[PDB]
Parts: sequence; structure tokens; C-alpha cells
Amino acid sequence: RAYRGGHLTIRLALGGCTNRPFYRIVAAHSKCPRDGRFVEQLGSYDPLPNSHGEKLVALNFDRIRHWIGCGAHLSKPVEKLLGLSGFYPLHPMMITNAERLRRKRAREVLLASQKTD
Amino acid sequence: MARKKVRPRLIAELARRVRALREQRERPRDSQRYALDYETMMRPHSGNRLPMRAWADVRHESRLLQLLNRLPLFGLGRLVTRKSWLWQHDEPCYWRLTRVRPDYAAENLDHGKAWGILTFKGKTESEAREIEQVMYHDWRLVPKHEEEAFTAFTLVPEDTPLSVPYPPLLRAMILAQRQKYGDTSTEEPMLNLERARIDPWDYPAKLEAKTKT
Amino acid sequence: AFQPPPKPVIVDFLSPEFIPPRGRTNPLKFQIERKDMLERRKILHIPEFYVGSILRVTTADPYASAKTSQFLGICIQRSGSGLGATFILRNTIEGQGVEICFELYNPRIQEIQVVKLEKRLDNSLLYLRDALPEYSTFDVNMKPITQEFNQEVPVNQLKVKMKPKPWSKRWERPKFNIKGIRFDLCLTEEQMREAQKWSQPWLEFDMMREYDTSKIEAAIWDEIEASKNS
Amino acid sequence: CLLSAAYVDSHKWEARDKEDCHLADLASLMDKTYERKLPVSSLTISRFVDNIASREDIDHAEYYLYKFRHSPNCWYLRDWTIHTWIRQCLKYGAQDKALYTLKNKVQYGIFPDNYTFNLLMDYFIKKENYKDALSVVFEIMMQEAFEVPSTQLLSLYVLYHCLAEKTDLSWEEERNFGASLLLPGLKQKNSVGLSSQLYGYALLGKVELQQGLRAVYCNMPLLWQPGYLHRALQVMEKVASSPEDGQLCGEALDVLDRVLKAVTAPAQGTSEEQPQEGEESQRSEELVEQLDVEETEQSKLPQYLERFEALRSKLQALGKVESESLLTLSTQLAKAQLPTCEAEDIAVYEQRLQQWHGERVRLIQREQEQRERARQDYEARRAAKASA
Ligand SMILES: [Mg+2]
Ligand SMILES: [Mg+2]
Ligand SMILES: [Mg+2]
Repeated sequence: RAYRGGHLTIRLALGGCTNRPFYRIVAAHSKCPRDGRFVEQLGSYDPLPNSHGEKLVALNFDRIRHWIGCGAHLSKPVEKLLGLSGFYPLHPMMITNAERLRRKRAREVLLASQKTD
Repeated sequence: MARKKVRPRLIAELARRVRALREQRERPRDSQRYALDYETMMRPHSGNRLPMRAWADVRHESRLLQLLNRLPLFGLGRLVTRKSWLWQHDEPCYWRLTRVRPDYAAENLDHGKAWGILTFKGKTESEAREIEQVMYHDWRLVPKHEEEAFTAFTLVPEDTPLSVPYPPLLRAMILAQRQKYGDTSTEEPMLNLERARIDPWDYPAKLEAKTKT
Repeated sequence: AFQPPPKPVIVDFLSPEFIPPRGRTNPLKFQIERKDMLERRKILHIPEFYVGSILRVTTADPYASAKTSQFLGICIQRSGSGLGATFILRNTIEGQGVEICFELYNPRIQEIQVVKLEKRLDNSLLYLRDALPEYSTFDVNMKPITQEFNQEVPVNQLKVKMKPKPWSKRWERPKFNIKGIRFDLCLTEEQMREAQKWSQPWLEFDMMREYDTSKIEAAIWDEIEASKNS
Repeated sequence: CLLSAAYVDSHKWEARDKEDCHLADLASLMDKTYERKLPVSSLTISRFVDNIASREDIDHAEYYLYKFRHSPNCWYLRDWTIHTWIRQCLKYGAQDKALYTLKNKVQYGIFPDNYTFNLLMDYFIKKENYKDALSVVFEIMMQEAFEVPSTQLLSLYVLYHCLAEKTDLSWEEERNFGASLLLPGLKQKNSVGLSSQLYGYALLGKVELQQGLRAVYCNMPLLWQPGYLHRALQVMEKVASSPEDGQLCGEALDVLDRVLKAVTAPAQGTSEEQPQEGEESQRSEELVEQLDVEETEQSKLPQYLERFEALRSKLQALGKVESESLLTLSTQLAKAQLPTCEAEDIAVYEQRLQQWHGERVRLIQREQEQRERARQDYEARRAAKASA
């Protein structure tokens, strides 16, 4: 449909089943709905692990770099997945969340030690 | 799209002219547009409430036009700074005012639009830019006896590296791409940052229309 | 709070009600009525206004939301002698023309304000009922217009369009003597010739039906000056 | 006041009025322009103030002052119009309206950054205007027009008033009297300027030490840096190169500063118990301007006292510029240089009046040519009315 503006965004369309998420890493307009019209599909993301304990993420790097060069914006989960894959540097939000998790583990260990004596 | 039975609508076109005329004839003047109620922090014109973090500076500081009104020629060649710049940036950041048009509708004469030259972090721009955020209650003026002292800035070269290592996956991609063609050079690839320089969020932007070249 | 410097300066009527009627009423009644109307004018400021001017009148209305009621309109006519003088104000509000006949010396009037002092080509414009609504429509919230004394109350020479026949009165008859109506676009030559059969040319030269009031006006002006000096 | 003796104004002022004006038509015309909301020139407002006849005309010119410059042509106010208006005010009142229009300094905003600043003070001294001329120095300091040789002229009067000042200064007084010596007083040739700077810094530091840092630059044209006692000490330290100082009034005021800072430390309920307005209102709106390791001046009192005691001994040991009184020393110095500055200001005033007169006729010619071309266009269109 016609839009007054908007920008191309490579995001995740949550297309799946109840209690079973499944994201399609797709490049679409910013003003379109999440499961609406899109430009070109790039990859897939499975949040839940499979029988092998592996989380499958699909990236079409050739199209991803082309669209990013054309001027496609990226979402925070998209940047996180790209940093995990290694095509992009690790997002500092992941680093600060890891630091917070480490501090929480240290606090939990201290509380467990002080609740035992 | 284009049909044989298209009705030549005229009311819709006349409404565009009516709204265009009412936009200019009833244009809200910037004085009452930016008028502020200092008790409830509510704008009488727009009806939006100011941020909680901005409640202190509104009551404890002054805006640009509230201090520029007492100057003889509305600050021709004067240097004006900001509280936020003074706090965050130790390097001098000032605006040299070249022209000011205060709004005549204000009874207290504390609103207007000014242009000038921006010198942020000691870097002097050779172009004239319209002053942004005039209504902000953070502007401060420097005296004449300190005008020369505040401009004292030292040019220290930056220590930012010009090249950075590639991410591991892209580095492997490049290594495989050149290896397939047969380049036996095992030189470390680097990503350039010469054109990656970006301005800080405190750096004001220009308010003039962009010219398409 | 800058001071704004404007203009450099660099460059170098008897009201109709005071006229007594032509009857043989004793002058003592006229003198008493003039004294009473001057006493009333001492409190209520009655400005100078002619037929065709636009006025705003404030009246004491007990049944309104506020005790003051404002009505703005053009003065259709002024008639009466002494304390009972009245003037008719006409204004079209939301397509419905309203005419109100106010009394000059009624105590319920709070303020009379002339927003446009302007004469017209006719001493009594009763034809606004049959005229187009555009000539009777006036903004209630218009601002008063101040004019210089040297303008000598300029007269508005405006030709007024007319609705198709019939009209409220026979405005084409010579007895009305109306010049402000654009008759050439509303009436035909045969109708114009027919209307001339009621003309009475001898009345302009009768020399006896005229009313001379030079001495009466002089005495009234002297009494007004004495009352003002009092 | 000696300037006006050789700067006779009645001879040249009566040679500037060439407008020969009256009331009615231009009164009406400009009231019509502002009924129509149309900006106008300063040429007309100069023309009328050129033909003021009485104080009633001055009050008319004031209500004038108060109903146009809120038009688009606010910045185009000419300089010579200010001089003409000041001269007309001096013709009648000379003492009340000029002070009322300047004390606000933003409400009327004449902004006379010319020799008129010296001329008004010279006329004030004729009646000696003790309380009348005190406020004018504050507004001149705010305007920061200390380019013409008015420094000594204002320093004479502020030192006249400082000797008479025997009271307990309030919050506003400790700010304005302290600020009325740094920006105004900047003479490096004599000891008067250095003594004025030392006196002003000492008084300005009291506000920072007692009330807060923001109040010294909230409205005064001062600096927000916390170092003002250090600025008071650096001018004394400059004695290694400057042989001539005041060494009397600055020392006396620093004695007051040190005793005030020495009595508050042991006795907290004696001098510091003057803040009884509110507690929760101040705690909720408390502002922290300094950092934690910014070396707050409150903990540097032992450093300040030792520096002052060490410097004052050396100043008397080597400098020995201890004068009997600063006012009598400044009186003979300021009046000595007045004949030197009158000869340098007469030529610039004589060229300023010539250039202002040249601009007046240029503006008159612009108006005349605009009117004549408008008449020509109207006549050409009326001869051959061709519209649409
Ligand atoms: Mg479902
Ligand atoms: Mg908003
Ligand atoms: Mg009838």
C-alpha cells in the first residue's frame, strides 16, 4: 500500500505456531505490519532448540550485505544475531547483559554462602 | 487510477486552498507558541509537559533571548555558550552571533531566531548556520574580559586507530575469496575508519533546507 | 519588556430629538423635557451618530446568563421628539434579520458605542428589509473605527441591490425620494414612468409647509451650553 | 565633570535640529500604519525627538517609546536618535526620566554605547546626584561599553560612594558593588585599577562563600568559575612585576573576608543561622554545580589565610605603596588624565556627528525617492488602468 514515508528495515517477522515461535529474517518496509508485505526474504530463526540441542539461524549474507549497502536499517535482535554469527561485531547490549548476569551469579553465590552457616 | 467516469471533485481542492490560507493568516507566533508556565511545566500553546530531567534548568537558568535582550546590538559578534556544553565538554564550545531577529510580538521580548558561526570542541566551521534550540533554558553569556580567555583551546591530535580488525566471519570470507583466486599473500586485512567519523549527540544540526546537487 | 516607540507626529451638531414638533404644544413642556434629557445625558453618554452608522448597545436583561446584553447593528432610522426618541437597529444573525427599536433615554441601556460613524444617501433606509442580506449582515465582534474630525463624517455613496418584486413598500414612488437603490437593474422604463404619476412637484415650492427652526435651535443650543456650564 | 566645560553642548546641539515638525498628519499616519500592522523606520522617531518642545512632549515620546519598537523594524534603531532623545531629556528633566529609562535597561533599552555615558555623568555631577548617579554605573557595567575613556570617570564616582558606604551590605549589594569594579575598572597604568580589581574580587568572593556560586553570574556579567579569591590573590602576586599598588582598601576588605571566614568555622549557630526560610523546598531543588574532587573553596580557607598573610607582609616590605586614602589618590589621578582624554574624544565625537548627519539625509532621500516612484506608478496605472 501507499505510504507517506518509511525506511527499509531488515527485521524478524514472527510467523509461527502457538508456544512455538519461528522468525523469518526478512527485509520489509518500516510502516508495514510485522506479517505483512515484504521485499525479499533472507533467512530463518528457530528460538527453541531441536533434538540435538542446536538453535538454527539462517542468514543469506550475500543479500544482507547488498541491502545494508542499499540502506536497510537493522533491528536490535538482528544485530545480536549477526554479532553471534560473526558477520558483525558483538552488540554492547549483549556484553552489558553478560556482565549483569555475572554480577547476579556472584550475588547469588554470596547469598547462598551466607545462608548456609 | 484513470477512468472515463471520474468525477471532477472541487471541494477537496478548495479545502487545500482554505487550509493553506488559514495556515499563514492564523500562524501561531513563536512567542505564545513557546510560552511556558513555570509552575506546572505545561506549555499553554501545545499542551505538552516538559521532561522531568529538565525541571531544574528551567528554574535555575536562562534562555538565549532572555540574556540577549539587554545587549546594545542584540549581540553582534558576541559569544554564547550552554550549561550542557560547559558540563559535558571541557573544551570550549561557543556560538558567535552574526545576526538576530527577535520576535516583535513578545511583550517581554524574550523570543526570536538567531544565526551565527558554530565552534564546537574548538573546531571552527567556515559556514553560517542557524542557531538551534534557542528556547532552551541553558544558554550563558561570557564577559568581554573573558572573551579572549575562553577561546584559548589547544589542538591535540586524536589517538583513534585508523584501521580495525575485521569480524572473524567476514575475515574468513575475505581470506577464502582471495585464496580461491589464488592470492598467497597472508597479509592481515583491516577495515578503514577514515570516513567512519561521526558527530556527538550534543552537536547541533542545521535548520536550513537541503539543496539537491 | 522593551518599550515600543510609535507615531512621530511630524507634520503641520444638534441631535434630532431636541427639535420640537410642528404642533402648537406649549414651550414649557419642551423646556422641561429638554432639562430632563440633559440630566439623563449627564450620566449616560449619548454619542453622535446618523442614519446608516453602526452601533453597539448594552441593555440590562435580567433573564440572560449575564445581566448585560449586547446588540450590534446599523441604525435604520431615528424618530421621536424629546425624551421619547427611538432608533432602529438591524442586523442579520444566522440568516434571520432582527430589528430592535431602542429608546435613547431608556434607563436600561448601559452603553451606546458607535463602531462606524458614517452617513448614507438616504435619511431613512427602511428598504434594508427588501434589500439583499449582504447589506444587512454585520459582524457582531467587529472593532470600533476611529476617524479624524476633519473628515466631516464622510457619506457612504453605495448603491444597494434589491430583491425581486413585491417589496415591503413602494420604494419607487417619489414620496420616498430614495437615491441609494440601484433602480436601473431592478425596474424597467415603463415602471419608472408609471411611478412618476404620484409625483407632487408643488410640494417642493409650496413655501408654507416648511419648518423653520433657526431661533428654536439657537435657544436650545444656548440652554445646552448653560446646562453644560452648570 | 570637567569634560563638559570644554565639551560645550549648547553650541553644537542647536546645529543638529533640521526637522521643523508638528503634530497632526504624521500622528494620524503612523497610528494608521500600526492599525494596519506595518513596520516603519527610525527616521520618523528621530524626527520627532528632534522637535521636542516640552516635558509633555517628552511623556508623549515615552508612550511612543512604549507602543512601536515591538514592530519588525526593532533592530534598525539609529544611534543618533538615542543622542537626540538624551539631549531632549536633559533639556527638561536631566535627572528623573533618563534614570527611569535606564534602570530597567531592557524595558527602554536606549543602549547609548557612546560618549553619552560620560556626558550624562558629567551633567549629573553638576547637582552631584549622590543617589541618582549610583544606579547608572550598574547599567553601564551591564551594557559593557568600557571602550571610550570612561573608566576613570566611573571609578571616581564609585570611590566617592564607597567611602560613604558604612552599612551592612545585603545579598544584592555584595553582588552589585563587587561587580561594579572589575568590568568598569580596568586601568593598568595607575594603581587605581589594580586596587579596584582587588576590592571587587574580595566582595564578589563573599557571595560565593556565603550564599552560592550561581548567584554571582545569574544576572551579573561575571564568570562561573569558582576561583575568585585566587583572582584576588593573583593581582597581589603580580607585585613582582608591578611596583605600584593600592595596598590599603584591598587589604582592609581582605581582613573583613578573613575574619568572616574565621568566625563561621567555630560558631555554626551564630553567623550561619541566617537561613531559616525553608528546608524541604531547598533540599528538593538543591543544585550541585561543583564536582566531588573540584577542590571546593570551603576547604581551602587555611590556604587562603596563609597566602594573604604572606603576601601582605611582602607588599609592605618591598612595595611600600601604602597610601593615606584611595579616594584622594584617585581624585588627583582621574582628573589629571581627563584633559588627555578630552582631546582624544573630541575628534571621534566630531566625526560621529558628521556621519550621523550624513546618514540622516541618505534616509530622507530614500524615503523621497520611494514616494516619488510610488506616485509615478500610481499615475501611470491610473492613466491606463489595465488589470487582469
Ligand atoms: Mg496463531
Ligand atoms: Mg512532544
Ligand atoms: Mg406590507
